[PDB]
Amino acid sequence: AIRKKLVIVGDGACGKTCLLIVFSKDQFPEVYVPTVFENYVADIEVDGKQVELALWDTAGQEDYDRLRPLSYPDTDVILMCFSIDSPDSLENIPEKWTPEVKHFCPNVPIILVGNKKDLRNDEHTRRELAKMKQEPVKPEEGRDMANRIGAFGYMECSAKTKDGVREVFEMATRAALQ
Amino acid sequence: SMEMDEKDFAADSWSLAVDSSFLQQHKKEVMKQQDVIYELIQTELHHVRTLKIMTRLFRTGMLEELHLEPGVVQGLFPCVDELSDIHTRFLSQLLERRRQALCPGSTRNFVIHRLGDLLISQFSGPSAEQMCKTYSEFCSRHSKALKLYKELYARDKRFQQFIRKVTRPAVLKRHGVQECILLVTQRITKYPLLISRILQHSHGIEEERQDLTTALGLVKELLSNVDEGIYQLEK
Ligand SMILES: CC(=O)Nc1cccc2cc[nH]c12
Repeated sequence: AIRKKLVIVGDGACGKTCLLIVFSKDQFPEVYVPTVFENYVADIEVDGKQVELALWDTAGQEDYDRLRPLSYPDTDVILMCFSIDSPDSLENIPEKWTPEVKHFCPNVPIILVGNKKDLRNDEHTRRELAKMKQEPVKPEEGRDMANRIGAFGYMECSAKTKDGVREVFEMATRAALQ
Repeated sequence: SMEMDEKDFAADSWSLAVDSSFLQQHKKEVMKQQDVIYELIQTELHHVRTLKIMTRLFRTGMLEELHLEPGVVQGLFPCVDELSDIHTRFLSQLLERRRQALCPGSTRNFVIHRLGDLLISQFSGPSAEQMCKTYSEFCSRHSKALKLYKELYARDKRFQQFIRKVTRPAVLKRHGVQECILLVTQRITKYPLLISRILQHSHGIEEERQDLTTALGLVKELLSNVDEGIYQLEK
């Protein structure tokens, strides 16, 4: 088993902590959803290859520009997260997170991940967004953003229903192996 | 870590740690507050355990088994004794606050009503100045500790065999040398997340809401100070 390091980046409300928790437990917590994620080393077998995937979160470091890059050394794959119920978090991807990840992690593949894809069918989400002249992120907007920033690929998931979560992490493992 | 505290913090939440007949006696708002307080102590116990692996297993193990150049071990584990002192003291106060709150006849049923006062004390005065100074030093030496570790692992067979040996148990899976360093660096930015969610569920007693709001402002002032005092050292 080879050792690979994954770092998840994105705005505070992008659901990155929830995505790591649901993957590491292989379950959406039924009694309590933890506030924080420490680290985790997943035993993953993708396309016949066994890999140890150490998982890291950047939550809490969004305001500390000198502390935050200390999470980047030796990263093999970056998950760049945005929330489908938040078009403003998608707009911050090319001008804030992408130049930072390219400077500190040159030649590291980035997977652009659209989180909370369940909220694209939420009536409360669609109503709250319409009051600010907005709507949930469409799949083509996510793909066009992933194309614009030169991402390895574009993926969507729902940490709440577990849909697409295993696939994102098996793809990240494959990306880390190239 | 000691079996006593490991068992008191083995459950996934406060609602699962206490007896269900005790849980049934409390309002949902109290349970929500207590679950987040339990997570703060549980992660503080884990952070102190991480610092003990760095000082007793890694640092001391290298001093007693290897023939490393003087000052090399210090460069791999900067400020670990100072950090271990700061956090073992804070953990002791958190565990004592829980112990005083236990019901008679019980080693698991408790409700912590006052945490803000404890948090203001840790994040103000001399203790805050010692955390600011120690984290500004630690995080400035972070990159050099990693580079030095990678240099020794690839060039020294004895260092490689020492590392492979002391990190072989399953309990150390997510606790290698580089993992311990990043776990320590990331700890300070977890506090505002934990305190803000405790504050979200502590509006019942106005004194407590005010104390938690002050504690949150102090942790953020500390974080901004540590962030401003950092500059990576290069070897
Ligand atoms: C920004 C980014 O994703 N860069 C990158 C690095 C290494 C491989 C790939 C494959 C697509 N993109 C790659």
